[PDB]
Amino acid sequence: MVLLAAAVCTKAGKAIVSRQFVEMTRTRIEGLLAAFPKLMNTGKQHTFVETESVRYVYQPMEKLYMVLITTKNSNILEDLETLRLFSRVIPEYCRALEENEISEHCFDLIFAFDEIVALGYRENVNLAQIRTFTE
Amino acid sequence: RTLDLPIYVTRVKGNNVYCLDRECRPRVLTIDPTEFKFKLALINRKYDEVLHMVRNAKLVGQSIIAYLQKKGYPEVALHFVKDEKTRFSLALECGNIEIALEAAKALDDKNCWEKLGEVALLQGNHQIVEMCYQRTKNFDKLSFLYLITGNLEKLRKMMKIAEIRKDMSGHYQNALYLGDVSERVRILKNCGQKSLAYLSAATHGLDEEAESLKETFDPEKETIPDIDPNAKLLQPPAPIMPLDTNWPLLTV
Amino acid sequence: HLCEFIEDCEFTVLATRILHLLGQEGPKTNNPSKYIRFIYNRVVLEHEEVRAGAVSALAKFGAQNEEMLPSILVLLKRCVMDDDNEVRDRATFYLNVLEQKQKALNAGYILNGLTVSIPGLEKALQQYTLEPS
Amino acid sequence: MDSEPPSEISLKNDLEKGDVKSKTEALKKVIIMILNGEKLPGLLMTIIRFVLPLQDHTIKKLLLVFWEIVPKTTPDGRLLHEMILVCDAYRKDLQHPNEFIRGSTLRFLCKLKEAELLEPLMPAIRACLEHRHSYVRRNAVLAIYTIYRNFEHLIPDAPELIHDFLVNEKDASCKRNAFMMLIHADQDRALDYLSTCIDQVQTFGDILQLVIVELIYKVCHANPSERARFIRCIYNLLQSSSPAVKYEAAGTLVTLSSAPTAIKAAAQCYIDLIIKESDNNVKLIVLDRLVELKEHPAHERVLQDLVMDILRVLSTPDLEVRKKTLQLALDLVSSRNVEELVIVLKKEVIKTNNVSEHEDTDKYRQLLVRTLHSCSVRFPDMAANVIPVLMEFLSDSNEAAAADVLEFVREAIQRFDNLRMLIVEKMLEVFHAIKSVKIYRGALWILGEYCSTKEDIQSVMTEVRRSLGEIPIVESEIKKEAGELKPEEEITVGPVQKLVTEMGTYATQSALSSSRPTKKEEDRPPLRGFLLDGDFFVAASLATTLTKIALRYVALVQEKKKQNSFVAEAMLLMATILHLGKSDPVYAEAYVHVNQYDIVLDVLVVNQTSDTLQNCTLELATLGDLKLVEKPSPLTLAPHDFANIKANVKVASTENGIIFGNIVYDVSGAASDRNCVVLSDIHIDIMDYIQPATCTDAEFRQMWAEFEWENKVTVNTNMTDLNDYLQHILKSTNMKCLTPEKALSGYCGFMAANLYARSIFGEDALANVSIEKPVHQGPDAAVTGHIRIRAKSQGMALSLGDKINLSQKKTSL
Amino acid sequence: ALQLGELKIAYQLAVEAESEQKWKQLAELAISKCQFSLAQECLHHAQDYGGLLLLATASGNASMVNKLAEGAERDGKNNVAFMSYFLQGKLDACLELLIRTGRLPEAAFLARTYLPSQVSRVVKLWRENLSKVNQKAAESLADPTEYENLFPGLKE
Repeated sequence: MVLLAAAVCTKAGKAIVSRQFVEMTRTRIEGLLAAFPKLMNTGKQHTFVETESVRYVYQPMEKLYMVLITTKNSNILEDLETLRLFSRVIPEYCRALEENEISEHCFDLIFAFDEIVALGYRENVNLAQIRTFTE
Repeated sequence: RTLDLPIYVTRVKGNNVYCLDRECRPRVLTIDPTEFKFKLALINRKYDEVLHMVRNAKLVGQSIIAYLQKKGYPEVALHFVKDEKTRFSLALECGNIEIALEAAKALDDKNCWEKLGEVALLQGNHQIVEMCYQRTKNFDKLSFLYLITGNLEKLRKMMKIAEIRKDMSGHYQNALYLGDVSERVRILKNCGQKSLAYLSAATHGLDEEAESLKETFDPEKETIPDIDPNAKLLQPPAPIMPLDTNWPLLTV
Repeated sequence: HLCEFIEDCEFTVLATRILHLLGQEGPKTNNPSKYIRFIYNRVVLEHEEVRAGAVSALAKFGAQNEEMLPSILVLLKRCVMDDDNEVRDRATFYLNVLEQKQKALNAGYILNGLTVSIPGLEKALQQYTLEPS
Repeated sequence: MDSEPPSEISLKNDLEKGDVKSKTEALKKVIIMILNGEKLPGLLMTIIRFVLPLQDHTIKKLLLVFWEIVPKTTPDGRLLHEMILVCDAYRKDLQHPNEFIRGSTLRFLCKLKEAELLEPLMPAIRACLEHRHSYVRRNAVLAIYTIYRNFEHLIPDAPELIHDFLVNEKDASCKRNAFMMLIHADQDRALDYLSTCIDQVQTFGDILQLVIVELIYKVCHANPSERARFIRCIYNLLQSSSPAVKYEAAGTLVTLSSAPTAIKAAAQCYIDLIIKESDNNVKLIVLDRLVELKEHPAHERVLQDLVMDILRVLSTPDLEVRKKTLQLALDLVSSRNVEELVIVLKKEVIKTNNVSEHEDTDKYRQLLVRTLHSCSVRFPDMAANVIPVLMEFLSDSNEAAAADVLEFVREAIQRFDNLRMLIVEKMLEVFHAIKSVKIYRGALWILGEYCSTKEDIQSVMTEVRRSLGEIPIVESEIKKEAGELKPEEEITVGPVQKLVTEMGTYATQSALSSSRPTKKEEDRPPLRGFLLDGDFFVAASLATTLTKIALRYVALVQEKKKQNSFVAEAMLLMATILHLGKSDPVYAEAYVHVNQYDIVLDVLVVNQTSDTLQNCTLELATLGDLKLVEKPSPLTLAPHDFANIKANVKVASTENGIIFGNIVYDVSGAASDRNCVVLSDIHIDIMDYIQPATCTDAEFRQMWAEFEWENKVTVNTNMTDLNDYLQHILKSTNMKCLTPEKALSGYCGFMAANLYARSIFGEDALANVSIEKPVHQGPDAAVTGHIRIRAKSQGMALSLGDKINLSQKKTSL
Repeated sequence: ALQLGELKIAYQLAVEAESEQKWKQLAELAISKCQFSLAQECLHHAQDYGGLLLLATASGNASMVNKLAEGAERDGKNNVAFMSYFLQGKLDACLELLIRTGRLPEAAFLARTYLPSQVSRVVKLWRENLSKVNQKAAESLADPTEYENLFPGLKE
C-alpha cells in the first residue's frame, strides 16, 4: 500500500462510500473523510492539500468531495491520474456526486475502487471495463 | 479505602473514622494495619517484616515495588530490584556497576552500558569499562583509554575494530601509544590517506613502510611540514607491569 | 496595578499618570521596578506625548533619587523613550542635562516632580450637569 | 442506506427474495454499513447462498467486494476452512470464460494476506494468466506480488504457474503494457528487464518501472513519468546556489499557491534573486547566480532596469505582491538598503510634485518623512539628497503638511550638525498658516537651532506666536529650542537675545517678545519649563546650553536600527510588524507509578465485604481531555479479594460527553440498580485540560492589547525566580514561561515571564509573572511575586493565578 | 590557482586569516600533491582540529600538534587531545586533558603508567569526586578500602 484508501465523501460529515483495500481503515475512513473534506479538504481550491499528516487529493462536486488519500507517494502524476480515471467512472454509476445516489451505488463504486487501485497501487479502469464486473 | 459516594469526615474519635455527606448518609471506616504497618516497618529499617506486609490491598506500583529504590546508599533499594530499571539505578547509587551491566543488559540498551562503563572507570578498574564500551561500540574511547590504562594488548584489539569504522580518532591513536607506529600506517593505507600514513611511519624510522605508501599512491616524501616527517617517534610504552584494567580494589 | 490593564489601549493618559506619579514620588512604598517595567512596555506602542513625558520624568526621577539612574540609562538608550521624534528632542535635552551636565539644572527642576499646572477641581461640576443629559 | 447501524434484520429478508435486484441491493447495503463501520455477521448464510457458483458477474462482484474488507470477522455462513465460502466455488469464478468474474475473483483472492485462503489464492493467478486487457496483465503482476507478500517469499510464489507466479513482472517489460509490481523483494531478472523496458515503455507502466529503478544517462527517452524523474536527476548535476532558474519544477509550483496573489509575489522573488547575486548586506539579499541576467550595461536595449522599476512600489500591483516587491527593489540594488530606499521613499513621501503621494492624514505623512530621513542617518550620501526633498515636502503648505515635514527634519539636524543650515529659510515659510501643534513644534525647532544662518526670526515666529491652532506639545518643543546657536546673529526687530527671552516665556515665563507666545503652560505633566529656564548659560550659543543639545543627538544614532531611524519604507514595515512569528461496595487505594517510562495509575481493588460482588469488571474512563491508555483488565472485586490492577493513564485527548471531574474510575459487580459504580483513585485536576502553547514577545504584546490582563493577585512562593517553582507549577496548569517584559537595572529587575497557552476551554491563557525580588530599598512586599493574569474571558486567568504557589502530592502505601 | 596547482598563489588568495573554505579546498589539494608543508598551514588556517591532528600527530616529537588540540582536551574531544601529547614518551598535557574533561579516573590511571607517583594526588581528587557523584559502596575516600586505590596500593 501507498494509497490508504480511495474514498467518496459527502461533506455532511461522513464518508458516504469508501474502500479499504485490505483491513486497516474501517471506521478510520469515515472520521478522516468527515472532518477534512468539509473544509474543502482544508484546500483553497488546490487539488493537493495535506492535513493531519495525510495527503488528500480531491475534486469538489456539489456538497461532495471525491477524495483520494495517501500518506506516501511514488510519483506526482500518478495520484491525480487514478483520481481522474475514478472521475470518469463515478458519473456512469451516480450521475455526478450526490449523497443519496452515491449511497445507492455503494456496490458499484466500491467495486470500481478495488479494481482501480489494487493493494494501494494505482491500476487503470475505464467505463467499458467496469461493465464485465457488474454484468 | 474508597467509598462509592462523595463525603465529609464527621470526625475521628476511635480507630474508626466516621463520615456524613450533604444529604447526610453515613460511611464508616476502620483504620487498617495495611498501608500503615508497611511503612511503620520500613521506617524502622525492617524488610523481613515488610515482606509479609506486602499485600494487594496496598501493593500499588511505587510504595513497595519501586519506592524501595530510593536510597543513595542502597538499603530500601536492595530489597526491590525486580525492575530492570530499578536494578540499573541501584548500581550507580552503590557505585558498583557489576549489577548495572546486567540491568543495563535487561534494559536492552547501549546507553546504559556506556554510562555504567563511565561509572566503572570512576570505581577504578578498566576491564569492566572495556566490556561495556566494546558492546556500546566505543572502540575509539577505548583506544584513548588504553595507554592511559597501560594496556598494549587490549589497545591493539580496539585499533582493528575501529579501523573498519575509519574512526580517525580511534584506530589512529593506538599506533602512537605503542612505541612503534605501524598500526596507523596500514589503517591509513586502507583510508587512502597515503600522506598521513607515510609521515607517521617515516618518523619512527619505518621509512620503508612510509615509502610503500608513497609508491602505491602519489610519491613525494621529501617535503618537511610544520611537524617532522622523519624525526624519531619512539616512546617507551607503559612502564607498569600491572595495568589499570587490573586497577586494585577492595570495594565497600 | 491599574497599568497591568492593557498595554496601549489604556491610552496616553494612564501611562502618563503612573509615569508622572512614579517619577514624582520616587516609590519606596513599592519597588519602582514594577512601575518601570509596566511603563516601559506602554511607551512603545503609545503616542508621542507620553513617550516624551517618560524621558523627562525619568530625568527628574534621576535628579530626585540617585538609585534611579541605572534604570534611566536602560530606558533612554532604547528607540522608544528616546529617538522617535518629539521624544528624541526632549530626550536629547533631558538626557544631556542629566548625563552630561552638572544637574544644577536637573536638581533645580525637580521640586517634587510635580505636574505642569495646578487647576481647581474640575470634575465635580462637570459631572453634575453631564449626568442627567 | 448512508449509515444506519440497526437494519440487519431487514437486510436478511432483502438478501433472498427471489428477485435478483433485491439481493444485489441488500448485499450493497451490507457493504455501505461495514465501510462506515457497523454490524454485519447476522446475515452471512443468506448472503453466501444465492451467488456462489454463478458466472453472473454483478452478485459475484458484490460478494467478491465484501471479501477484502471484513471476510475474517464474519463467520455465520463461512466459518473457518481452507476452501471457505469466499473461495470453493470461486474456483469456478476464477475459471469462467468471462474475464471479468475471473479477473475480479483473482484480484480479491490474491489481495488478502489471509492464511485461510493462502492455497486458493495461489493457483488464482490462472484467472489472469491469459491477458485479455492491460488491466488483466497488470492485475496479474500485482496479484503475484500480493501472493509473495502473503507468506510466500520462497518457492510457493516466485516461478511461473503456467506463465506467472512472480514472472508477469518480467513479461510486462517486453509486453505491450507495463506495470511492475516488483518494487521490492522480487526477481532480479525482472529488475534487469525493466531497465530494457525504459526504452520500449508503456507510460503508466513507466511510472511503475521508474519508482523501482531511476537515473538515466540520456536526456530522456519520452513520456511524463521519465520527464518527472528527470528534473530530480538534473538538480543533482548542478545543486549549486539553488536551482536558480527553475527546471521542470515550474509546472507543479504555480498550483502550490492557487490563492492568488501569493504566486506572483513568490514569482517576483525568484525573478529578483535570479537577476544577480549582489553584496548581500542588510536587505541586499539577492542569491542565485552572479551573471545570468546581469545588471546594468549602457548598450543593453531596452535594459534590465525596466523590470527593476516594478519592484519599486507604492502598491502598483496589489498588497501581497507590494510587500514582496518593496523588499525586492531593496534586495537587487542598493548600497545596503539605504540607496534604493531613498529613491523609493522620495516617490512615497509627501510632495507638491504629485498629489498621488501626498495625503492630509498627518501620521502617515510624518512617518514617510521619517523613513526618507532615516536613510541619511544611515548613510551620508543620503543627507545631501534628503534635505532638498524635505523642503519640497514642506511646499505643500497645508498647516499639517509643513508640520510633519518640520518634525523629522529637526531630528535630522540633531544628527547632522550645521550641515542643514540651508533648510531653515525654506522651513519658516509654512509656519504661518497653522491649525496644529506639529507645525509650531517643528518650525520653532528649525528656526531656533538654525539662528546663525538666518536673521528673520522675530518676523516668522511672531505671526505664529500670536496665531492659534492647537498648542500643548508646542511648549515642550519650543522650550528646549528657541534661542540656539550664535549669541547675536539675527535681527529683524528681535535679535537672537529677544529669542532667548521668547524661548523663556514660551517655556513657562512671561515676557513681551514676538508679540507674546501662543501658550506657556507646557505639555505632559513631567516636562516643565525649568530645566531650560536654568539653561541658556551662555545666551543661545554653542557651548553647554540648548544649542549643544540641539546640535547633538541623544545616544548612538546610526543605521536603521531605529536610532533616529525608521527601518525601511514606512508602508512595507506595517506588514512586517503585523507578523507575530508565533510558534455495589467497592474499596480503592491508589498511587501513580513509573517504571521504564510507563506511566500508570496503580489501583488496588478491595472487597472488604463478605457479600457477593461477582459480575466484577474494572474500567478506567475517558472523561474529556483525560484518557485510559488501557483500563485495568482483571475480573477482580470478589468476596474478600485484594487485587492490584493497573490502569495506564494519558493526559491528552478530545472531549467525551461524560462528566469532566477528577478521574472517573468504574468498578462493576453484582447489583442491578447500581451495577456500575464510580469511585475514586487520587487527584487529577481540571487544569490538565488546558493545552500548552507558547508565545513570542510580539504575540504576547498583541494579545496584551487584544484583551485585558488588569487582574492580578500576588501569589506567595514566587519568592523564587521564574525558572524554579513557578515554571514547574505553571507547566502543570499547561503553561509555559517564555519571553520577558522587563527593563532590569540597579533599581529595576523584577523578573518578568510572558506566558501563553491555548486552553481547550475556548480561551487562550496568558500571564506575566513579576517576581518582586528586591532591587531597591523599598520593595513592593519584598520577595513574593505578583502574577498579572488573563485568559481570553479570564476564566483560565485564575488557574494561572493560584497554580504558581505550591503543588505537591505523594503517598507511601 | 588550485587548477594550475599553484599552491602559493591559491594560499595568498585564501589569505592566512579566515576564508577557511578556501583553505580546506587548498589543504586537500596540498595533501594530494604530497606537499604536507603547504597542507599543515592550510589546515591551521582552516582550523579543522579533527583533520589537522591527523596530518599533524604523525610528528613523533609533537611539534605543532598541541595548539590544534588545546581545545580538544576540555571539549570532550579527548581522543584528539591524547594523540597530540603522547608521541615521544612525554606527558606534555596527557594527564591534563583527562582532568579537564572530568575523566579524572583516566588521569590517575595515566599517572600510574609512567610513574612519577603523581597518582596519589589524582586518585584523591578522583575519590572525592566519587563521594560527590553518589557512590557510597564504592564511595572512595580511603587509600585502598572504598573501591579505588591511591598510590601506595599502586605500583610500577
